[PDB]
Amino acid sequence: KHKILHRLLQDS
Amino acid sequence: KHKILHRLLQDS
Amino acid sequence: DMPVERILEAELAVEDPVTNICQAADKQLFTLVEWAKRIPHFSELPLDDQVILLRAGWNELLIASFSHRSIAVKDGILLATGLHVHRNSAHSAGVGAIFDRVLTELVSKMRDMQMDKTELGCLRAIVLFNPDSKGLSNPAEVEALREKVYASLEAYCKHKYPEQPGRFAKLLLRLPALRSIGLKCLEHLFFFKLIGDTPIDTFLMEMLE
Amino acid sequence: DMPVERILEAELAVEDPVTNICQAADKQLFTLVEWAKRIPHFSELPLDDQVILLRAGWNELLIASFSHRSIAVKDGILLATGLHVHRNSAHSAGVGAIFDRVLTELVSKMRDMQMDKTELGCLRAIVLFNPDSKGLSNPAEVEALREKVYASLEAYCKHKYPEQPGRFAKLLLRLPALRSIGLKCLEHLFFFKLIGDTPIDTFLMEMLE
Ligand SMILES: O=C(O)CCc1nc(-c2ccccc2)c(-c2cc(C(F)(F)F)cc(C(F)(F)F)c2)o1
Ligand SMILES: O=C(O)CCc1nc(-c2ccccc2)c(-c2cc(C(F)(F)F)cc(C(F)(F)F)c2)o1
Repeated sequence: KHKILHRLLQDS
Repeated sequence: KHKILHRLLQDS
Repeated sequence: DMPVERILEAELAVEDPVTNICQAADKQLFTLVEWAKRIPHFSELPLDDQVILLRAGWNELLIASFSHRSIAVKDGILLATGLHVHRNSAHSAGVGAIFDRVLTELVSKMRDMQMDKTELGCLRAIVLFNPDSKGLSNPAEVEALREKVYASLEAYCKHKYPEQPGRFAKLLLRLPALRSIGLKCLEHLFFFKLIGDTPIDTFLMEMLE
Repeated sequence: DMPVERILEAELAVEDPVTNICQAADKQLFTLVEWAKRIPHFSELPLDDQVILLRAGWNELLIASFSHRSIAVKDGILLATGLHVHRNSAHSAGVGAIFDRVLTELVSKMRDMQMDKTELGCLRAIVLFNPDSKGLSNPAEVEALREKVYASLEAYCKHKYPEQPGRFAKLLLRLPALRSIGLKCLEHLFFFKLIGDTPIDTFLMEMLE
């Protein structure tokens, strides 16, 4: 459940 | 080298 | 055919941070429908085209509203639920970049020119009457309606702020930023939905499917 | 300070389908720089801001040009290299959706209103002078320059087409479509680059890194 990390990686 | 298939799948 | 008075009356009628944002979006999707129903001539379009116009527009329409609502706020947005998202909350939740684009391109630009609610309503009505929306049975008609909103909006601007001949152009030229920001916001919501880190309520879910 | 005559003179000065498109883009990136250097006051901005303005804008600027070039074409775009991409070529290469958005939202809208080259030049100059571009040393200045282009453009429209009071608004209201389409086109090029199915020449490569 690594919310912030997943969000920051997915982004472009 | 499946150009058209890859292009049509990547798209949103 | 398109009085700015009716458009204003439509704005006035309807008056994890990412969880709060998603709850507020869902809540405002219901309000959005009522708003649209009070924009002159919208409820007269075919049901299919009403659905297309709101499916093409809802994201830009919600962003225009919460941006204008947030004028009176330092480094935050006011949600329809009465909660604020502060810069640091947004950044801490991993939506800093889009939150900063919202403040710099919309909120601070609305505040700096003192965009009024008639002007907001018009911009939102222009957005609603989007003739590029795919599958419209009669795009010409939607374009006519858009032409009448912006005709009304220019007249309002010329009368109300005669000292600012550039005001009309300046309002129109927030619509590219609204388009980009709307698309970026969709992309975030698709990602939230996909990884399913956050509750996405039924109406918001439907707008993304 | 911002004569439409100089902007026109700038347009006139610079006059696998996906491989051909990518070659044409690269070729036009060089032309784009020369064009920008002939827009009044651009070459006076700090070098850093010139770079930011062109990095923020090149995609919308290339799309505005090839769309306007393609006015005289049935169901195709004219590339700067003298090649056409026909609807069916674009669809067959897997870029049908974006090609259709280009024809419906830009080319046919430019053709239908007979957008002239002065009007194209102005819209491109408005795009160039984008005050939302990140890292500008002086955004106020870029915004002033944008205000002067659109001031000039309205005056031109009022004088040249006095019978069309909505023309100015109509030109401005192709800029949201240009923004969306520009972003979609970037997304395709990033994908081409990533899978590396197609040659991407050095200047186009640089604009994507
Ligand atoms: O309270 C309201 O009127 C609606 C609230 C709302 N409504 C929205 C909204 C925006 C686009 C589509 C649907 C909802 C968003 C939204 C805002 C941000 C922020 F960065 F500004 F904080 C980010 C995001 C997102 F994560 F999606 F990037 C959303 O917030
Ligand atoms: O010849 C010129 O002036 C530039 C040619 C050009 N210049 C561009 C262009 C567009 C955006 C950024 C860079 C180049 C594109 C472009 C066009 C399409 C099309 F669908 F309209 F056919 C698609 C794409 C893309 F694959 F990227 F989706 C590109 O084409």
